[PDB]
Amino acid sequence: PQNENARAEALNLANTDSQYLTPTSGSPVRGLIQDHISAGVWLTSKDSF
Amino acid sequence: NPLQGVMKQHLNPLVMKYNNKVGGVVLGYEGLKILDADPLSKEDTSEKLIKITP
Amino acid sequence: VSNKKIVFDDEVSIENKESHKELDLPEVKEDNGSEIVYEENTSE
Amino acid sequence: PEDFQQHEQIRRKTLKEKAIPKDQRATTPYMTKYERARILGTRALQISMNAPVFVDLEGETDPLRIAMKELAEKKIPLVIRRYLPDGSFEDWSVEELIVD
Amino acid sequence: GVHVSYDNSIRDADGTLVQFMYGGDAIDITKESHMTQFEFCLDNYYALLKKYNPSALIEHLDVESALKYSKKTLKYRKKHSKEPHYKQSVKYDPVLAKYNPAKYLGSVSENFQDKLESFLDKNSKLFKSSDGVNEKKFRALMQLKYMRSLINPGEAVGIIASQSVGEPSTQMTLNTFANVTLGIPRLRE
Amino acid sequence: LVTEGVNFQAMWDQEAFIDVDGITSNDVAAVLKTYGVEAARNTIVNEINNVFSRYAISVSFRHLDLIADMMTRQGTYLAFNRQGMETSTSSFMKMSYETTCQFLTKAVLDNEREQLDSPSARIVVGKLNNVGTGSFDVLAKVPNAA
Amino acid sequence: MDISKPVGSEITSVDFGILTAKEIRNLSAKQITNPTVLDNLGHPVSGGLYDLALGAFLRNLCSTCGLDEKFCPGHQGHIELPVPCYNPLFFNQLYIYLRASCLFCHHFRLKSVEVHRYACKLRLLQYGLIDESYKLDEITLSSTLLNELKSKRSEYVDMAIAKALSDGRTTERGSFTATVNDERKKLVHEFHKKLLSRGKCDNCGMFSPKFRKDGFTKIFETALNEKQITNNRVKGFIRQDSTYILSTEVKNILDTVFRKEQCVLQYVFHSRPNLSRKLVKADSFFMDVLVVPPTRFRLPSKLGEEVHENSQNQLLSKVLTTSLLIRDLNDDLSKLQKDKVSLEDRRVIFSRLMNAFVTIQNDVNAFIDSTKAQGRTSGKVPIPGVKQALEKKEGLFRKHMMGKRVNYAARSVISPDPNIETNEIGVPPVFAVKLTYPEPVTAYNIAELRQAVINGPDKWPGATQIQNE
Amino acid sequence: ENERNISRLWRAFRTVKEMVKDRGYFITQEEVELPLEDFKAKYCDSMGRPQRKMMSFQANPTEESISKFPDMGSLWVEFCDEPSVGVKTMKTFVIHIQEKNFQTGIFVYQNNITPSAMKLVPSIPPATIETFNEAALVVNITHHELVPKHIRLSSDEKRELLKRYRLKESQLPRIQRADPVALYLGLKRGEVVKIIRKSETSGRYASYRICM
Amino acid sequence: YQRLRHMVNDKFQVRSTGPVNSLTMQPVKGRKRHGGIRVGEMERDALIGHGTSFLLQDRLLNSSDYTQASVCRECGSILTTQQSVPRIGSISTVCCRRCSMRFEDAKKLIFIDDSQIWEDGQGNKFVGGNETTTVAIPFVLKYLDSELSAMGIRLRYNVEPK
Ligand SMILES: [Zn+2]
Ligand SMILES: [Zn+2]
Ligand SMILES: [Zn+2]
Repeated sequence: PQNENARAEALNLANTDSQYLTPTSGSPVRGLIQDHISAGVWLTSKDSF
Repeated sequence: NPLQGVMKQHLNPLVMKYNNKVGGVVLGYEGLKILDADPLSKEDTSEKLIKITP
Repeated sequence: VSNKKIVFDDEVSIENKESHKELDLPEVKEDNGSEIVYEENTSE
Repeated sequence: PEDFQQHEQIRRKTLKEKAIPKDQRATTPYMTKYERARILGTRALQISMNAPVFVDLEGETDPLRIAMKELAEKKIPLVIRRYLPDGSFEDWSVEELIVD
Repeated sequence: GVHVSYDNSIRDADGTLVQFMYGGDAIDITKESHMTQFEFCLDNYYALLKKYNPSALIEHLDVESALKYSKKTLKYRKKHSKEPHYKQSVKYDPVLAKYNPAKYLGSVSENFQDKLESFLDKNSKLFKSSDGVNEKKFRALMQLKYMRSLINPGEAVGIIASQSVGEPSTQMTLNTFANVTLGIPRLRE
Repeated sequence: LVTEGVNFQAMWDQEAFIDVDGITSNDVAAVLKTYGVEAARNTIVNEINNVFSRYAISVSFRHLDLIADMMTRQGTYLAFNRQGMETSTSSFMKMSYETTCQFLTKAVLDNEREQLDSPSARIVVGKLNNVGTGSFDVLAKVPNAA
Repeated sequence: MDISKPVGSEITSVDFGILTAKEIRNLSAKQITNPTVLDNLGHPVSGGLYDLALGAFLRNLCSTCGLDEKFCPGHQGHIELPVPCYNPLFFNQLYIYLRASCLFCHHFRLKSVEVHRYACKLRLLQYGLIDESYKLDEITLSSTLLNELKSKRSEYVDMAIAKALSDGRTTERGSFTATVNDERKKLVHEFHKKLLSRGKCDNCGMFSPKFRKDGFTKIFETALNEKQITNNRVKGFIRQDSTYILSTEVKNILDTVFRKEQCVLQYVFHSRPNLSRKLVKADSFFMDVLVVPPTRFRLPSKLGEEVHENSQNQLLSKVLTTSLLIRDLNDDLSKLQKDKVSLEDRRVIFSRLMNAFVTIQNDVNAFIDSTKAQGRTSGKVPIPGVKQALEKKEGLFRKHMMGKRVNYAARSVISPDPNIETNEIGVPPVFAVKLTYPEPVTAYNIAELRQAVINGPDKWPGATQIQNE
Repeated sequence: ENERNISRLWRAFRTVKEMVKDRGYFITQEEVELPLEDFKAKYCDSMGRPQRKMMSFQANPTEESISKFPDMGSLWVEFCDEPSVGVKTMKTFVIHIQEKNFQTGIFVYQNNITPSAMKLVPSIPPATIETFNEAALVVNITHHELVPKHIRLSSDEKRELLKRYRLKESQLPRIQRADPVALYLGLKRGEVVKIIRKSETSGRYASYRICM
Repeated sequence: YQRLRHMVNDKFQVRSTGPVNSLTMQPVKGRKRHGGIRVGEMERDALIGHGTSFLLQDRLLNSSDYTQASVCRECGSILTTQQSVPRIGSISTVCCRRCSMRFEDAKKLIFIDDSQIWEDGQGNKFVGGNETTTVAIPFVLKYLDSELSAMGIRLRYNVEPK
């Protein structure tokens, strides 16, 4: 985008962080997957020091 | 400085040139007034609205 | 008319097609930085 | 010449008929997410072309960031004109709207 | 061009009024998740109070009018509770019909009003084993939450509804194995 | 109980076995004819919701209500096809949907004015959109104006 | 688009209408008359389709404004059609009114009283007065009664509009919503159905011969049937106080009908009140001239190295030849003395005239809507007319207005990266160096932009150019 | 075996009373809830067959109605005894309506109104006339779960609605003049109905439609 | 392990500006010739759905076929204006061919001011047609208007201020 009005809109209205919940049902669309889930189960285990 | 700006941008350049609309040479000008875009204000006040281009 | 038009269209079609056959097309750039392309076909 | 005067009087009259006076305002006292973005962009545009700035830059070079700063201190001299669907409108100053 | 207007109604671009209020309740779907998550809001009360900052709005909101009207209607709606829907009292329209949810604290959907009051009613326990949060204060905060979950004037709800039906329907391109018409064919019918 | 086929009046005679006040249908147009537009509206909402519920897809009734209110805006059962579209006040929007020269021919013969309110029309003429950030005007407060 | 070139004037609405041959002639930069486009040295033929009055072409300067191929916006010219043609876009509507006409009393064959009832309703709908248009139908208290009925309906419409204007409900510009537009469209449909549904004229009682068409815009007139010729001469005393039919005959018939039935037509052809006060004319359905669009919209193409003529020019030159040819038929036609002109020569002259009209009408059709043109030299495949240009594939509107190819963008295969933020995008330098942004220079950023300009086009973060004041 | 037929007539009668009450006229609650037996008692001969002519009745506006709708006239309901409706019977009915000065006539026919007689419907302004078939009154559609409560607005209520939303009449959502509920409430063009919906989202929710 | 051949013309592309198409003045299709990337109908709807009217304006106007063009405020056309051709020393002005009289015809019907006459390149003199300004339109609008006038159809743009 090529002018500050369009900048402001892309950073405040259509920006990724503005779109955590979907408008379909109002639920999350962004999260971590694969390695990151497996990693979490391990890092947050009681056995972890 | 809106009055200053209207003067330096538009009016001053008209001085001592022929102008097609008044059908003569413009010698000069008096009593410049901005029309407030807020139609509810008094012709008095020195705070006025000017609509900005999209 | 229609019968005369046949002959007249033929010789004009031939004439016009040959004229264009050795035409020379000159580049036109905008202030933008933009060549203007002579093509009649948005083939997208 | 006589009738341009008339034309102007009609324009100005209908404009006044459309304006909803301050104390009869009825829309949300909150700044909308749309109003915010445009206010920022537009004020940023004016900053980029040497509008007098009402806040300390403190090294900032992004005019959008300067606007944001101005917004934060409520020093943006802009007014939002909200249109109801019949074309009548309410003027709300940026400073008076609750921002979030 | 169907969008939310500054009067909370939903209009087409030519001014034609399509709905009088977005969900019958003016709520943004993407601000809705925690509106009836009361126990999550009661823990976390203090952070929510910081976030919503009631101090900055006292001068700009009517804090009495809608609450008073709300009680008037809760009475009539209960006094005529068990009688069938066509013999219903219509002396009193819902609060949202009369008071702008953005301006009047307490102007709130009746579902929400009920869900909230039921919670407060059935959970007096949590208002002692709380951090000093009393029943009154929590109602107010939840009411303020509703206010801050409103759809914004300007939203292209029409485009969004279209996408919320078209996009998810791509998951119905195939099928499993009454006897009725299903999936996309039906959606077309 | 569930019937293949629709005939409300016939069912109205079986008052002895069924609660006639709670009979519902698949068929939006049948309901419209017998019970009216509000009933038909509800039937549309439920039917569209039934479509998604079967595939465990969740879609807010807020969208569904709007779609159904739209469809019933003329007191009737209007589809999102040529006929429903044909009513729209915007000739530029119709021109950009289906059959440009037809809608254009219609506009000319009506000596129509495009008021430029639809998103389509404004894109055609290069006008800032009416929705969102285009739904209001911005004005500058300037001092020293007398 | 440049934030330092603001625009003060703003377009607020668009009005649809029809170009008159008078306007066109006045605005035209050149009348085009030569089918031939170039000469042996590749220069524009004067009076031809690349005539320099229509705009700069190749290395030549525009003869109208003097600007070159870059700053010259182009200018329109016109072709003079030697004989009126039906405008193919409107031929169906023309057909409706023609059929509906009474070729004797020159009203529509629908009874005047009914036609007036439609005029009343449509007029009310210009002001959005839907309830009133139904109330209009509620009005009743043989030719003496009818004029009082007409009169009292008329005074109702006036009273309703007056009342509607005094309170909020309308302006002199009308009121136009979807529900209004729906009621309007129904009425016009109902009106047209009723127009064509009449045989004998309800007003003078005569029968007019029936009109039949082509898909190629030709009109035939079927002469009168036996019972009907009998019926017609019985009414002979009261009035006392197949074949191709030329477009000129058709125009004369409609010209008169449009004068007589002007009242109703004034509302059938205007969805809003007609403040302009212009009459509704039959000419609107005909073309006496064709607008030749500016040269920049009709340029040749290069398919690699070979150069191909513009297809719209190929169609226009066919209009041009037929045009010259008819101007010759018209020349020999005047050199006939009627003292040698037979009764049999009457048939042959007509034969030649029908021929001319048909083929000019075909050449016009071919240029505007190739569908309505007779398939050429069985093969070749038709050359697109204007309709087909606007409607090619998804069509101009969808392919170049609702969606566009744009400047300042890039495309690439995507690759995963866990090391950027969830709200970032990792941009390859190959893009970063070619995509620019126009930053205005100020006190607060002069340091930064100095460095960018020093860095140049190829060292990031740099700059590719400077815009001066 | 006319036991059904009588029951169906008893049922259609109930709907008519309910309809007339809903329109604003004074009808007792006990009158609506007339038990099946009492109905035969009052309206059948000693023969078991039902006498339609005895069923016909007059209705006057109530207290609230007179205040809200000053020009609400009196209403007359007719149950034609004849399987088909002659133009003879129609006239007799219409005369009755005009002579004794009623604002509304409701004609409850059994199955056939000759289109000859349908002509006489708008014959006596300012008064208005409505027709209903019996078999379509066996059930009260407004009692249905899917049919929200429609309330007719007064001219004052309508003026206020249009002002509050700055609306032109035709920008409102439409309800067809011949919509089953419109016909039930006797809606004239231009009248606005307030509709109290149950929302899945909100509780009660007021919407409106204009009759065109 | 097997290495799979490329089946696809993968290669990336970027365009700031570059060649435009003659009729629409919109970016040509290309890659190998600096073509633009398409924002089509689906992306239009997305941009409306966000409420981002400036992003929409940036893509479908500003960064595509944005054009400052002359209109006649009087007849509402964008096709009948041209630059005047002035005598040497005088400055060129913007005039409407529809709204002005051929000089002869105007004489043939009070004195006529000097500022009211203009000339073209051929040499014909005109009286009037000086009510012009500039408006910002997508170029493709000019093409559409042009095609429509071929079909005998007139678009009339109402411009403000008058
Ligand atoms: Zn030129
Ligand atoms: Zn006649
Ligand atoms: Zn002009």
